[PDB]
Amino acid sequence: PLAAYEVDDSTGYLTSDVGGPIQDQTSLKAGIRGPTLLEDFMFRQKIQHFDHERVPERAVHARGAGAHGTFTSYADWSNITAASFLNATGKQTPVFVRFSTVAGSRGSADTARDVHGFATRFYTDEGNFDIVGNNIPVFFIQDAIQFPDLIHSVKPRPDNEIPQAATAHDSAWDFFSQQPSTMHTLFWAMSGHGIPRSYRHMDGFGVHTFRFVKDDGSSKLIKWHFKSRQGKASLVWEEAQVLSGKNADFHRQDLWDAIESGNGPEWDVCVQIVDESQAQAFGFDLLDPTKIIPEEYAPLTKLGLLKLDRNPTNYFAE
Amino acid sequence: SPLAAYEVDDSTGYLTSDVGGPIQDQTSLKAGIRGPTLLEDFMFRQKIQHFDHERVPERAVHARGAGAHGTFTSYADWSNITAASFLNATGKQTPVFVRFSTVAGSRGSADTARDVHGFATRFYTDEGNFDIVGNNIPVFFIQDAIQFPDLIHSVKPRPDNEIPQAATAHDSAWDFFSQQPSTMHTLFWAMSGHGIPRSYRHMDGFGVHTFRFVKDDGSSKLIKWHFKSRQGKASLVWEEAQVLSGKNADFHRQDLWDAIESGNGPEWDVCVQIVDESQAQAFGFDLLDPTKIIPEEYAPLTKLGLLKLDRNPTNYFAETEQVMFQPGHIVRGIDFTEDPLLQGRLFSYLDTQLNRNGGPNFEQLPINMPRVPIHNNNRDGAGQMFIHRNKYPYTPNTLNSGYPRQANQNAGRGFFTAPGRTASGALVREVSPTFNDHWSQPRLFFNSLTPVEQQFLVNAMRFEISLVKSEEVKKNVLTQLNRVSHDVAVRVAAAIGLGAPDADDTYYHNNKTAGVSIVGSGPLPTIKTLRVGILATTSESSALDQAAQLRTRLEKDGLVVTVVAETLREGVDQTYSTADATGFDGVVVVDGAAALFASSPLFPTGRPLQIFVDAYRWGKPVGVCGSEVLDAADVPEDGDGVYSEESVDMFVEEFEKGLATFRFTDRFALD
Amino acid sequence: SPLAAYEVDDSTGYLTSDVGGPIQDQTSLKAGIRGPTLLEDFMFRQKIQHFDHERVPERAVHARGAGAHGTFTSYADWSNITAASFLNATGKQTPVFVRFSTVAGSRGSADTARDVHGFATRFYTDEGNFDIVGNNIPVFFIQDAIQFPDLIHSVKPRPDNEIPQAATAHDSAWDFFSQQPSTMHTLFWAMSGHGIPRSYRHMDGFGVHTFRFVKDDGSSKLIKWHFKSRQGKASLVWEEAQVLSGKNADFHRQDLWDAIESGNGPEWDVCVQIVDESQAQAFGFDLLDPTKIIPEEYAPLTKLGLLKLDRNPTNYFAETEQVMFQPGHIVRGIDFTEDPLLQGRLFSYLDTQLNRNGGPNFEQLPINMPRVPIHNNNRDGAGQMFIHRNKYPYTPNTLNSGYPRQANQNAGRGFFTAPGRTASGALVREVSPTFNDHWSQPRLFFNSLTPVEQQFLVNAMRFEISLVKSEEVKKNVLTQLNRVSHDVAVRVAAAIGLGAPDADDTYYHNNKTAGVSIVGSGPLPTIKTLRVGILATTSESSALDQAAQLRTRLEKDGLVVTVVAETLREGVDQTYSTADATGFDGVVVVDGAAALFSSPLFPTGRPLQIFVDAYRWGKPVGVCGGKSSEVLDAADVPEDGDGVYSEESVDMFVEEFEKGLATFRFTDRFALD
Ligand code: HDD
Ligand code: HDD
Ligand code: HDD
Ligand SMILES: [Ca+2]
Ligand SMILES: [Ca+2]
Ligand SMILES: [Ca+2]
Ligand SMILES: [Ca+2]
Ligand SMILES: [Ca+2]
Ligand SMILES: [Ca+2]
Repeated sequence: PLAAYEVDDSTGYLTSDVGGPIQDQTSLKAGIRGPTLLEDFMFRQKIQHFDHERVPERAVHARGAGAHGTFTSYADWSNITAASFLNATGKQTPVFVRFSTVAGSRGSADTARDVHGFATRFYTDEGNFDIVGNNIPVFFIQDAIQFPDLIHSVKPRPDNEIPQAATAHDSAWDFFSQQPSTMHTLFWAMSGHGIPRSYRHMDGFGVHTFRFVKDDGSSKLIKWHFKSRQGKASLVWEEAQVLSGKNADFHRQDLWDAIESGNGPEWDVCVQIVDESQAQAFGFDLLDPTKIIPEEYAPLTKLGLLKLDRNPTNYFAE
Repeated sequence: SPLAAYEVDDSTGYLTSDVGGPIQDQTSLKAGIRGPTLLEDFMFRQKIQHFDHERVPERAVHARGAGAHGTFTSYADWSNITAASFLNATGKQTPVFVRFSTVAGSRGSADTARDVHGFATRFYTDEGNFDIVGNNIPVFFIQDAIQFPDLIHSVKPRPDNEIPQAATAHDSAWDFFSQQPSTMHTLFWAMSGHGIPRSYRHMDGFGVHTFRFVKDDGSSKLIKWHFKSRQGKASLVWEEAQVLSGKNADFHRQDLWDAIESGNGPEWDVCVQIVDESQAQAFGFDLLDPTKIIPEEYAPLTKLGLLKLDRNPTNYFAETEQVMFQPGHIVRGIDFTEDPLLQGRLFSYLDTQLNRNGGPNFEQLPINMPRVPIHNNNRDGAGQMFIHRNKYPYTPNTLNSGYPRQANQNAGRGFFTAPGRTASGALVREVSPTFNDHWSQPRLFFNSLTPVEQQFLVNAMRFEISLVKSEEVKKNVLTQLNRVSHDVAVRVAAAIGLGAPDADDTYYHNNKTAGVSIVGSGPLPTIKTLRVGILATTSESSALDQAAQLRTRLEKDGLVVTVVAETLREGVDQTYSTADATGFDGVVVVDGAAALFASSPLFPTGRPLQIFVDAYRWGKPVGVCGSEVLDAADVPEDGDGVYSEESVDMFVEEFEKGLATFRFTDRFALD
Repeated sequence: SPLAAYEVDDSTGYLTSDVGGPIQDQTSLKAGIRGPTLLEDFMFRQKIQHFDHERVPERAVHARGAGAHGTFTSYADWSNITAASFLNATGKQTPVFVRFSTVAGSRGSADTARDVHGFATRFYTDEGNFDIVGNNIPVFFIQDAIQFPDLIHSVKPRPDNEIPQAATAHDSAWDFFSQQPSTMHTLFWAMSGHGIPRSYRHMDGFGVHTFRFVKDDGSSKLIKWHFKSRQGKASLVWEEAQVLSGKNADFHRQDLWDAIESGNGPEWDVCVQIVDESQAQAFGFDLLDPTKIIPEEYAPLTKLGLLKLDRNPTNYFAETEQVMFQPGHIVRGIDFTEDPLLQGRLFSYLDTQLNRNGGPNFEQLPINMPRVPIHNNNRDGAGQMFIHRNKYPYTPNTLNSGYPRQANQNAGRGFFTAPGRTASGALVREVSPTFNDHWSQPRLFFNSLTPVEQQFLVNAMRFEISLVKSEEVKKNVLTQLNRVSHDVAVRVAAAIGLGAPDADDTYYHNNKTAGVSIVGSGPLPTIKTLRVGILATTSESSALDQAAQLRTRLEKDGLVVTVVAETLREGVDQTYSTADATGFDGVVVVDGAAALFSSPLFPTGRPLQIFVDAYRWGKPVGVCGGKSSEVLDAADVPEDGDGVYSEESVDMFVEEFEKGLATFRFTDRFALD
């Protein structure tokens, strides 16, 4: 879907960024054993580019991997939402999804114990729509202003930057025990959901209650749940620890390989739908992101199919 | 110190904004108790904006690393060889900051990846900051700085999928090595135990390039920097390094932190080899070529002073992450050479700090500031922290009386280029033919390793090359290895089911050189800081008693003792669940714990025995204090570095000799 | 200086790099004396890299401006109306920094463009930095912050060619004003002399929005800030402003610099109008609407304290260019209101400093730092200058014993939102109907100007609208002007060859309000710093003697005297070649110089032109020495005219002339419709 921006270098002579044919293997020098010249523009443009290749990693979810795919609607959902990408049976919309851990930096291991991200972009015919979700349906904290507190406590201690990609240190458990809202997500992260077998074997959750709004202005409250068609599976902890050393790229490799072999992963994109009047009807507040609606109270409605079937061409760019 | 002036204490006080207004930061301002958040909540937005902008780009290479403060002390007045002020008096002390690192991995990757390692030292001298930006290996992969992006692209993850992290074990890296034969020398070093050092404290530092020492009289000599570890040389074994990468990605940074906190700050003798300008081509290779060492048999080391690291940072980001080294940070008494790798580095390190810092005033960060006054006409730029009084910042001026004054060889202790340096010839993009021997020195290095050390190197190559998918790349790799040693090519080929090319003896020889072997460098000069795991049990009071007796003795000898049992209690440091052989340099089982080595919901099946067995396999001293345990572990009682004594004092004595030996290499099979 | 700790002295010493290595910086390192420059020349590259990176983005608006340090002194303990610490005791002093500005022009545009002006004040209080980010006009063009990019795109240069600089005199601006009638009130102010103030010292400052004062007991009142100039109100005339833009683009920044250096630092009474919460809609308009003033007849000013600027910056870039104001810099005792213009500003000023500074640690620049300790869990970010000792920067913690502690109404002197504030109703993107009268107050303002002042305003509109190319836009402008005043529309239409639409009297009225007229504000309360040009000649020793005597007499009273002659010598400050009437507030010819009134030393007719321009622009003018007819006749200046002086006696001349300087402008010299 990004073909128009692709650059092919399978043929041709080396050029500068302004199209002048050049070389890039030997510096220009004052004599064969001489000092390098400032007028060597070939050197400086190449090294300046290299010197500036890096960008800041994401503040959270720095470690992750993505793929392209397609979403297909199962129905015309106009009777619950005006959303154009949901307005006809079989309607297809391109997607890009990125999966991730939360705490680790770039280069940390895929198989750290953590909450995982599941972020989906729908490139819809009425604008990009993102559902920026996790593999656990509830969050640690009840107010966004507390996010830097949570994240500072779980990330490495700031004097020595130890430990990488782990909640197994004093500050994280200090925060958890002082901020009891954290208990629900904590129990999830300490279950097998903290060490999924693959990105393909976990679900995605919007976490928050959102609204579906009809063209007539009426609204309903929803929760997003992307239900894996591959099943649910976890690693065991001792296995995850060994994998972190033997293959830090385990989840990104698993996803890459599944797509290359024609086994692109699939999810049913689902919602729980409830009335505005039920905001406090279930024994908790639907505005509270530490709570799930039990499925016994509100069943899942299947809206469409999410399939990832194409790997990126350039990881950095995409 | 700029660092002291900028320390901020938050041990008391009410929360404030960055402009000193007392505030709260725990609940958003809302229109009603269950209402939407207000745009006028400045407390929320200042806090979240800061958080949203916390990250800066990681270093383009050496992103993963850790640092410490210390001191350098000169052994003498070195005026006879250099004008450098920090070297001008016996006992002269200069503060330092050192950062150690890997090369290829991103900032959250494992310390115990196989890689070249950085060793960058800043001397905050009384005549300006002087940086020696070195590595733990004395030779570099390439001969011209313009090739650096090619090398680094090839070793970093493949750019479609960003796989694999922090590893040369992939097609692209070996494609580059096999097409660019200059890489052979550093490749052999990286495939030896030097690619997986036991700690930052158990590796040396090298400037790599030939530099110049310049006297006040203008004369110069050629030098190589070598920082020689006082802790000894030591490596991990590969399988141990792999497990460590998973069990403790922070192993080297933790080791350094802990050594400093315990008053065991690491030391190096800062040394040089010093040779005349006339010897640039006298040793059978070109001193401008960064792929070559000067064998110590040709030029001995002169010890200049002592480097000790003895203080940890207060804030990792502010100090370690933000330190911005440059070989362009040079001082009077030192000069560059025409090494084309060094020449291009000078450009890169000034430029790249713009990417990291986002603005041009990065030398104003406390960790980058000098410890002497700054007088220049640099002005403005984002993040300008100075208020300059001189309103006429141009030269020549009369309106500021000609200040600042020009400094040079004869004024103001100026830096000056060594005045004997010249250039002659065409302006060329050509490689000197004197750089063409890419294979003799790799062979010199290989010859200088012990038999088991040669096996480990062959095995590292077998491991990595077997993961290369391309048959063509693998064949090209054997072609290059064969030019160094036919035997290496044969032994590597055997693992990958290919035939080695016929011997090509052009560069073969039997010469050896001192000081490059880890295995051959003898026992460690100190065992302070080394880690002993005592495997005990809570089920026998006798076991805990035995462990406490061992601890008392071992700890007075400077060892870090961890008592392991099923559950924590007084005297027990670690559970079996969290323990691993990679956490110890030696393992002792107290004989009261024998039953554990024969199931529990408290640790994985067979964990106690696996710790002992792994430690044995990886060559560590292992013992039982107080037959059955050795039988279960299939460990021979009469084995070198296997201890069995009922007497604690006898055991401690023998085990401590084992720790100094460090690795019992007779436990590894040889071709 | 309040920023002395950050000052770097370079009055002695040898050149160093930024890391303290002594170096040189005058010749590049080359391979041979006629050879190519070497890459290893670190001296060259560090110097040129710094130079290459000196610039930062100019401010998105108010890019052209100048600042100074000073002190605020409270007149009382104001705890009866506000908890604010800087206002809590008689005589309490707080350091300030003020920046003044235009709005539309880029850096390097002229100070004397016709524009709204900024007046931004930082109080470095003992409870945090408090900024009042105000303008010299009390009302704003638009009623909702989301419209700001629309307003600013329309007044800034057309984006295909970037023309015209620093001017509303183009189609897009007048298109916007005519389509967005909220603009009328500020437009009338900008077209008055308030758009071309005589100096930053001769204008007032306004917070524009209604804010709240909040007591420690939680009760609140509604306030408007008004900084009233102790120097008086004064404007340029338009033609003079145009010439000044060319002859001295730095006129206002120079005037401020010089007033401070001479010990005439400018002063303002910092005042508020104070009204009850119940009066939000009591005055015939909504106090949440930033296009309305509270007439002083309804709510008098209370003087809170004295603002004096008395110290110039040491480094303009470091201090004036880098100062980053925010209405989010608020302190306990002050709160916001639901004015939708103010509400959106709060977002903009925090975000825009990321663009200017290139990183998130902009509050660490010396000019932005507070004068009290900072305790928080903000961290890292590019350019982090602090080394934080607390290794547990999260709340709630036990590992740092629960510090920093939360501050709020009841503990730690925390900021708190006024607790009486509420919201109710639908979540809406709708404009309150209470905001709908866009025309009554523009008419109130116009009615309050004197006849010649009304003429100047009409003439400013005639000038600008005549430059609008679109006839449809011009018609639309007349439609809006006509809703304020039929007479304004008729008089403007006359210059542009269109007919005014028929009177629409819906919003017409005859009401006036005090304190908005410049022309009617009376003589200046001080003439210190005002500029007198004495036109002399080197041809006659007597003329120079006259000029020296006059200089002595005028300087005694704090006037800034410039003696002009053909060439420089002792006692002569400026040549005729560099002299212009825009450089003076009054012009005196010494009668020994009468013959001057051609040479290779100045343009033909220059001496007379200075005198004639000064007269045309309304300034006091005169001839000292007793013989005046030759000069006055050559200038076509009547000898009996108001603000025209002639005396032999230097003492008697100066006494009369000084009354003229206080009158400042002789408005009888301007024709009326
Ligand atoms: C107030 C701050 C804040 C809060 C409360 C949250 N996040 Fe967030 N999140 C960020 C601030 C943030 C961020 C700093 O803005 C990031 C970093 C990179 C980015 O684009 O946004 C981010 C990244 C980020 C990503 C990575 C997207 C990617 O792959 O590029 C995911 C999946 C999430 N977050 C998911 C969540 C979920 C499911 C949350 C709770 C329901 C949540 N975040 C709360
Ligand atoms: C032409 C480019 C180039 C070349 C040929 C080299 N480097 Fe380099 N090096 C860089 C470009 C660079 C860089 C991109 O400029 C880095 C990234 C971060 C920084 O400050 O500089 C860097 C970082 C860097 C660091 C990390 C410093 C720290 O801890 O912050 C070390 C130790 C080295 N390098 C050492 C070497 C050695 C021993 C080399 C060969 C003798 C070498 N580099 C060649
Ligand atoms: C929503 C956007 C927005 C709106 C509605 C306003 N402004 Fe503003 N203002 C900015 C967005 C902004 C800004 C883009 O954020 C600037 C550019 C530089 C800066 O620091 O903030 C700015 C600068 C700025 C300055 C220059 C401060 C200095 O000297 O550095 C002054 C004096 C004002 N403004 C005054 C006002 C007044 C009196 C307004 C109406 C009552 C107003 N602004 C509305
Ligand atoms: Ca911790
Ligand atoms: Ca499980
Ligand atoms: Ca590859
Ligand atoms: Ca080894
Ligand atoms: Ca236009
Ligand atoms: Ca509050």
